Amino acid sequence: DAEARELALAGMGASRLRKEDARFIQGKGNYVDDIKMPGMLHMDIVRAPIAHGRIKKIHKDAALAMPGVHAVLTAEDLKPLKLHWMPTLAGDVAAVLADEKVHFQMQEVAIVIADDRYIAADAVEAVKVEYDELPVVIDPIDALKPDAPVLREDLAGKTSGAHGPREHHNHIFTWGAGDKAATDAVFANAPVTVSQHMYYPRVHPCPLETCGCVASFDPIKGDLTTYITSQAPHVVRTVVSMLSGIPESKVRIVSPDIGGGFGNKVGIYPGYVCAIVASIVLGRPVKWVEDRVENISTTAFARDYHMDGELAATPDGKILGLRVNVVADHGAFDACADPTKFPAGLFHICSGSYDIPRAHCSVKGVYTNKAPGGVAYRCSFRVTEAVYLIERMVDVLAQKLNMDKAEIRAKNFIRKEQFPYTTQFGFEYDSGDYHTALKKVLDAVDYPALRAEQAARRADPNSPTLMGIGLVTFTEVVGAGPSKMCDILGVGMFDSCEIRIHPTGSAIARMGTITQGQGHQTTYAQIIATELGIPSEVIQVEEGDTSTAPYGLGTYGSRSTPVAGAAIALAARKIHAKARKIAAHMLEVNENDLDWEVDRFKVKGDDSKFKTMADIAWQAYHQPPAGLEPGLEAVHYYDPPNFTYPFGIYLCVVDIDRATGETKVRRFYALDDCGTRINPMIIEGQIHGGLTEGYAVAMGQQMPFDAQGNLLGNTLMDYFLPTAVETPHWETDHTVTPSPHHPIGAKGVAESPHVGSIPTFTAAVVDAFAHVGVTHLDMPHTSYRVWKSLKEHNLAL
Amino acid sequence: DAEARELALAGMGASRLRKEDARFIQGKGNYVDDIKMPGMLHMDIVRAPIAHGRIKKIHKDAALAMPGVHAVLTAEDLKPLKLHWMPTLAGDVAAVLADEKVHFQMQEVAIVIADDRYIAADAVEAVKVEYDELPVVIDPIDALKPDAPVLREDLAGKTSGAHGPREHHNHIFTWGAGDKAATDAVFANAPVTVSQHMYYPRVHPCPLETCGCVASFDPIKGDLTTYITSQAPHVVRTVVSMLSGIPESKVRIVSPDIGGGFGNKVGIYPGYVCAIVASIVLGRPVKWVEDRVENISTTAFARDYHMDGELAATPDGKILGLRVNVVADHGAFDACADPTKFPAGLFHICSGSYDIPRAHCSVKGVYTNKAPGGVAYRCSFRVTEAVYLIERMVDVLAQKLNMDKAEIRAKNFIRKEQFPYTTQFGFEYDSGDYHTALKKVLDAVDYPALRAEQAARRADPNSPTLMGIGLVTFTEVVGAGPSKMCDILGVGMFDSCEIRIHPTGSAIARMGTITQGQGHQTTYAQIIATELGIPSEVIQVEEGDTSTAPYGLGTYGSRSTPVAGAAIALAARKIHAKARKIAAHMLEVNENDLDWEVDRFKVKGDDSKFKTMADIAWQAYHQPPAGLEPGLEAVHYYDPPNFTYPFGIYLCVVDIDRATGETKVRRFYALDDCGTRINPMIIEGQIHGGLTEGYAVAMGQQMPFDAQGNLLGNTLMDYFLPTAVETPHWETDHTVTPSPHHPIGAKGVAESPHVGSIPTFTAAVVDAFAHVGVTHLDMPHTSYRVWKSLKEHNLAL
Amino acid sequence: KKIITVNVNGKAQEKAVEPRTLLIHFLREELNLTGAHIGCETSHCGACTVDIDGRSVKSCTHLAVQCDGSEVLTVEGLANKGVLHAVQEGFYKEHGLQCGFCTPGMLMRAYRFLQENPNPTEAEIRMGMTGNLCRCTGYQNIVKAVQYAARKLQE
Amino acid sequence: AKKIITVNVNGKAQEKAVEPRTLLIHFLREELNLTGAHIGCETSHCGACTVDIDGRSVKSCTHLAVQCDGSEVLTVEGLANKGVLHAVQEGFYKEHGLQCGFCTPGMLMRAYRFLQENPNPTEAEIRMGMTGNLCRCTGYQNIVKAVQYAARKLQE
Ligand SMILES: Nc1ccn([C@@H]2O[C@H](COP(=O)(O)OP(=O)(O)O)[C@@H](O)C2O)c(=O)n1
Ligand SMILES: Nc1ccn([C@@H]2O[C@H](COP(=O)(O)OP(=O)(O)O)[C@@H](O)C2O)c(=O)n1
Ligand code: FES
Ligand code: FES
Ligand code: FES
Ligand code: FES
Repeated sequence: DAEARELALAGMGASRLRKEDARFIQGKGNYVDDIKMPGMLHMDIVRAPIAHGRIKKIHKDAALAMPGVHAVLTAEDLKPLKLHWMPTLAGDVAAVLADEKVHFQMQEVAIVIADDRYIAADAVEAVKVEYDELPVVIDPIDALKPDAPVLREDLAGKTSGAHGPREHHNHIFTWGAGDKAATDAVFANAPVTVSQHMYYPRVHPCPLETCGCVASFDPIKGDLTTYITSQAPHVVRTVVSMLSGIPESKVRIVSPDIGGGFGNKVGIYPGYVCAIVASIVLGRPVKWVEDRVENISTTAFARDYHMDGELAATPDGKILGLRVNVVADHGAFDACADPTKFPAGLFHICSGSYDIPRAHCSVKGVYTNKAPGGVAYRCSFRVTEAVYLIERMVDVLAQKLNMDKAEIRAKNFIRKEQFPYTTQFGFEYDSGDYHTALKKVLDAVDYPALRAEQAARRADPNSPTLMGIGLVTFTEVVGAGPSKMCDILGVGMFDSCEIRIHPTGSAIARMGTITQGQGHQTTYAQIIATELGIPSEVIQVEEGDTSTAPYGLGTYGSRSTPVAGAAIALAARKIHAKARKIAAHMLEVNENDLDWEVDRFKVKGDDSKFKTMADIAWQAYHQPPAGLEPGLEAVHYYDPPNFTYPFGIYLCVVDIDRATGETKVRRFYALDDCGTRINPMIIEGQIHGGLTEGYAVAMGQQMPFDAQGNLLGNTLMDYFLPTAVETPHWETDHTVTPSPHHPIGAKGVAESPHVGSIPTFTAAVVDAFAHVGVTHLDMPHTSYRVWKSLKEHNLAL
Repeated sequence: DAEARELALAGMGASRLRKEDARFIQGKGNYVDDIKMPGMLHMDIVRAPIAHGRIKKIHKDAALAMPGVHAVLTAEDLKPLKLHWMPTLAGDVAAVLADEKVHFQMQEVAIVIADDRYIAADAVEAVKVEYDELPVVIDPIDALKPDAPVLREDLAGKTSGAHGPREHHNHIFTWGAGDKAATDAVFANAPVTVSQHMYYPRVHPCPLETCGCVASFDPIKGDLTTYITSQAPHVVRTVVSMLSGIPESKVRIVSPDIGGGFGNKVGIYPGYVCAIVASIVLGRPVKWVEDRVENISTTAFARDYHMDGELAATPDGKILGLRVNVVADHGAFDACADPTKFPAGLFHICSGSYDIPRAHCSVKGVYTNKAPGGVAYRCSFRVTEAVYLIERMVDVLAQKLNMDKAEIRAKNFIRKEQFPYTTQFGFEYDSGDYHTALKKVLDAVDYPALRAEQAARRADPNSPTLMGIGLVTFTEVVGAGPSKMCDILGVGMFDSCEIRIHPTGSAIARMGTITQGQGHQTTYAQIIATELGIPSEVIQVEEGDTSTAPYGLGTYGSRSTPVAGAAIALAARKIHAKARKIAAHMLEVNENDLDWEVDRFKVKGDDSKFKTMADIAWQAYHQPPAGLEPGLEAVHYYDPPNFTYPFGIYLCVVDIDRATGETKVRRFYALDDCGTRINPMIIEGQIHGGLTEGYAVAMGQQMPFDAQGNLLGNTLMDYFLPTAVETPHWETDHTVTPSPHHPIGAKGVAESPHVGSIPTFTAAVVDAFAHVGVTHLDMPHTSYRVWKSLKEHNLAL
Repeated sequence: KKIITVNVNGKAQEKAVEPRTLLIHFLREELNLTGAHIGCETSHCGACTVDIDGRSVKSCTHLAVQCDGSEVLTVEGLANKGVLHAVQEGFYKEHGLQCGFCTPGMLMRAYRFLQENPNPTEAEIRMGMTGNLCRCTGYQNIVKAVQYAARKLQE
Repeated sequence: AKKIITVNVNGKAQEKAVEPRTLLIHFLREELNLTGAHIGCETSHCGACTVDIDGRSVKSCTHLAVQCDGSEVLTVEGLANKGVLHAVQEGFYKEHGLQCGFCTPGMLMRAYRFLQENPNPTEAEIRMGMTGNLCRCTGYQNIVKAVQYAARKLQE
């Protein structure tokens, strides 16, 4: 009856179906644009047609005279409130509405409020704006030239910024980590040395649901309530309170159901600030919901790193050092989401899964006439660029030594016995077992047979297709937490959970995180189910409402399972401890005299004497034992001691059509190890979504700008997104190496498929050209671009 | 300046204006009938036209065919769900919808569901019901006769109820307290004795807003949300969950703004159950809002006690013993709000403000063909009856001895040094100082001069009017709590408070209570303001939402300040202790080296070194000192150690027109001592209101039944409610005798004015007839009834 | 159904109403002006009091159809551009409300009564407010609220 | 000038007056509060707005409400019957064919029609038959499993 009872809980390890589905499959979900309030008006934004220039004059009369238009605001209406500019997570400032000039195409210049989105759109076209064009800056290198135009005239005369000294007016910062002198020493005398320049293209998270909000200031009650597509509503609440002067307790921010975030909905966009201001001025609700073109064009982008990787080693493949130099294109304003002490995120995790004794990385961010961003799209704070850098370099090293790409990795892997491992960069990898995982994947796909096959096709000068095999062995860093190290605008990156057990046994739980579709309402419930012996079905979890949920830092960078997942277990355990104390009183025995068996406390050596969580709960409200307050609830704010370090071995086989340049993924095997698994069904979905995003990034996505600074391909007409036809069948596998420091040994996983899959595709494409000397080919790997390579290397048809 | 900072807080002791006024004075309050939900239908009830009889047949077809009508349910539709009967707080069962017969006129027989209240009303008229009239039971005495008709045919054969053995089919219970043997002995040897019979008429709380709700079961999400006029939403939720089978976490009950309670909105009425069942069946929102006649006729009534008081004494006036026997009319079903172990509430508090060595009381509950209730009108669980009795008896004893009514009270008072005083009934009065308060009142009105004016007027046999002086010195007992003795349906009578401080210094607080206009949103904020040095203005308090607020027992019997007030202070003090710990870390000193001064922790000696609550709050979210979790919040469930005993001394002067029987209150002086005062302005409002209810009850309110059991005067046409013209100007005074056991020494006070004023009016009316031998006159003292007595004692004209 | 045009709080409202529809239900259900309340079915309480064509009227005893071409004012329309009316300020300052159920009606009555009698005595106030019942205040503070509003109206 | 029209949505007559430029998607979302159908683009690619019109799958963001006077429109809010989930809704639930749920209403309406066009679809046919719907969360794998599940339930 004990095996059945545990199973009936549908807690830890169970592939129970989602609790979220019921509403979503019947169209009863509640997203921002589904919201309608009494007297709600609609706001639309007048955007910049040029990339760089001075604003001569803005014409509001025609728009204002239009029936249904209530107001037209500009930066002039924002100055008196000190809101034409706003603070960013990066420590820089961003324009809410273009004041004296525009820094990027499609920038927010003015807003209109109307009865509905139809009249609003009209009002936007009716607003005429005159500009004086200025020389555009689109390339980071060209941006740092002496004669390069001044973009940020607002910070003219500042010799330092939020992240140290600034050497040029377009220079944002220079950050580094690792031992520089020691690294230079290895490279100065090392026998084997490889160098590779690579560009990680600017891409966009492009969530199906764009950004939006419904701001509502009630002049009677004197308080603001705004529904919003935010991945950190609590942080927004604190920020909105300070910028507006409205006491925080009178500010309520609520993230309802969100149609995907992926990092794109972490920041505060000028659209939100404008709606709030408009709402406060008109004394009524204002809705703002951007269109696809606006989301791709103006919200947080991802990547855009120009990297220079280097590897030093002995002829047998053993790596002695790593040296990296990056130029980061951050756009006009630096609004790149990251902990305040890390302007380049956690890029120093580029040591990867290898025991590299000496390393040093250096990132230099620069301004350009483009939209802000950098951190978004399942990246864990630049881990995507880190993994891509190291794996591409190891492939370069392997090809120079003519060594097998799997063999060279097995040679450099941090051994299982070395964990907890401290890298050349200072990270303390919690746990891992890369060799076992690698062998498993290689056997599963018959790696030697694939090599034998690739050898055969290469032998025939007439083989109509090229065969490429890609292999990535990566280590992720998820769970941004350690408050001494990580903070968002001063707030330590902890998270929380509050559980309240009702008189009848069911419970309500709220956390400081906010799901955007990853299944928190189900998984969180499963964690609590196993900790308290209460079925997950009746543990109602909720997130996103700053007036009810405990304060947290939100969901992004796969921090939920690591941080909130820990707060949930500990809070549950606080309740469990009190439950024992109460069970002891009822059974008239001592505490260490009781045994916990799935969902009850029983007397040791006497099964007939027990008390279930239901019995205890009622007792808690009925008659609290002496020295105990009535009730049965707890809260826990978890400040993590370390990050979580999940890993994976990804292998991909591609066949390239020599006549057209078309690349077809023949097979893709993904093995992920995120420690203790809460819900494998949910984990699998996250893998499928992440790998699909990777295929999107590596095979087709990009955000090209012309000479004049116009963003090309900013709609789904050109911005690549695979359909069921382009998406390959994914093969998944796993191993279980728990995080020792975690309350339930669980590691994050959502961002792993994204981080790891991207370099696997490039590894497969490049491996197809390896036999003719190709060391690297820049993304995206479209038919067009790949054909250009076939042409250049005389492999075309 | 330190004084200025304290004033700036607007906390304990300040007469600050209300935070809840803004919305109400602009019509933006949110009451039940203001609610409109998508697809919301309206419910109306078919009520019994007779007081007692079997149900022959109910015709639903005419109503069902009526356009707009969706459903017509009867008890038959409730049986499958076992909901045609529901449990009561008194341990009995009440019919939700009459099944085999009707037990009282206006009882719920069937319901209709229509598009709106207009069509719904037409549907009730279309539903025809046939009855077989049975003999009616109106008088409690006739109910006990051997040949009295069987009202509760459902209880046939039972020899025991929920409160002991039953001696007759109409007999509900018999309860007693005190030393019967000792008291019987005292009376047998007492030199002076008095016994008086008095009826405390059945009256109704009649809150301006009637009862109602909007029940909404969502078949898609599988959960219920009910907006309701409830004074205890949390227990309602627990009960609703039990009876519905819907897990408690999926049931959400919310008491919004309620237009007054006065104990009328404590119970669960059949209308609520039907709305819920209807909502569950139809799959959409159902609204039910009763009319005034339904409210007076079927919701909880108050009083209806037939009392036989006895007092033993010595020639000089010292009370030796107290003996009381009572017959209580509880209606058809016993749904009398009360703690499970007290079927007659705290009637044993009838020893009053006097040190009476021996006493005993016995209350006999009886069934009659009337609507249920008994406790519901600022009565504190039968304290209204207990006080009326003792005060009436003391007057009778005073008149027999020809002793001044104030002098006999001062002589019998429990002296200040006797507290904590244990009475003959077992209550431990916390504190008091009756003598000082009495002299204070007597002096302010020049009591001696008053008696001389009265003596001079009585001397003239032609005086067109009679002068009467009533004096009442009472002790209340509020804060229903000790879980060992007090519980509602098994739930200990504790209460709670959760306070959460935000990063920027402001806060949100929730309690298990629920205001109905008494000002909790202001007063509760004041308590926390002083405890934490955070201005009351930014401490946002909320109650009533079971899904957000901590579990509590609601508000009635003036339990809020006693129970929740303590939980608020204690939860605040938990936060203050952590804040001290944080301040110590920041200031690099030990806790013991710190001093709290209004809103900051300062180092002993050096004033320049300090940290405000704002500074501490921020630090809690920035980086918690080693050993502490981030955040600054606390929860507290308070199981009170004892009740609170506020006291009062009220005096009233009346002039009776001998030619018409009209009574004009010439003056009323009310002195109340509720210990530490939170907001003098709010306290004054409660007094004014309660005294007014007192005037209404003593001088006009009643609910008469004719021989056939029909309720007479059940609308505002006859049911007395004073206007600004009939309501006299109240004079208020006070003293401060703090409750030693209470965290802030505050006692409840809202129900004191009601409890004390009623016997003060009767004391004044009887005293006007005292010189011709009158000892008592039953309420109401309407001109009709006073004239009747005027003619009887030859004082007319 | 009769098509009517009623000016409510300064705005025209052309609606189709059933003759039996009480003005109070029209205000609350059709226009969502839920400030006005219902406390009885016998026309005593006055919680439904609104100002119609210059006079205080209990909307539960008046038909919406009768307001065709009428000028109606409710509590939602008392404040001017957010600034409270003298009566609203008076009830706030003098703690003239608790549960707030009778407040909208009290305010609408006082708003008219003060124009009928700008300098009323206490007796005149109490008598002038007789059509409005209150269960919480005991009227005493309401009297002070009206006096407070009267002093500011002649300021 | 607004045009008076009556659209049959989920078997219920909807009498409204809307400007001719009113896209069907906004009519369903704004005028009827049938906010299940979603907007994911402005170029007719995503399919989050897919509803069934007169027996065919159509992207409501590229169709005028004014062209539906008398039409039979089916939205996600109308798939279930008497509370019992349609095979397609059950399919997406049982197979975990949704995460954020933004493309779900569109996927369901499309799957509903696709399964009538082709009762026994192969994997390739499913992926191809569902090409007009974009999804950012699932990777499509569980979606084809969901359709295979719905296909099987409809044949039994
Ligand atoms: N060990 C693990 C890690 C994640 N998960 C689940 O996968 C989903 C994504 O988890 P995550 O921590 O990596 O990412 P976010 O939820 O921070 O996006 C969350 O619902 C999960 O609880 C799991 O079941 N087991
Ligand atoms: N000592 C006291 C007691 C009550 N009060 C206030 O008066 C109101 C009624 O308090 P209460 O505890 O007697 O009654 P309920 O609020 O339980 O009806 C609550 O707002 C108060 O805080 C006060 O200011 N000081
Ligand atoms: S509702 Fe009572 S007078 Fe109008
Ligand atoms: S304030 Fe409650 S009835 Fe007047
Ligand atoms: S909204 Fe994208 S196809 Fe219709
Ligand atoms: S589940 Fe999010 S786009 Fe499909």
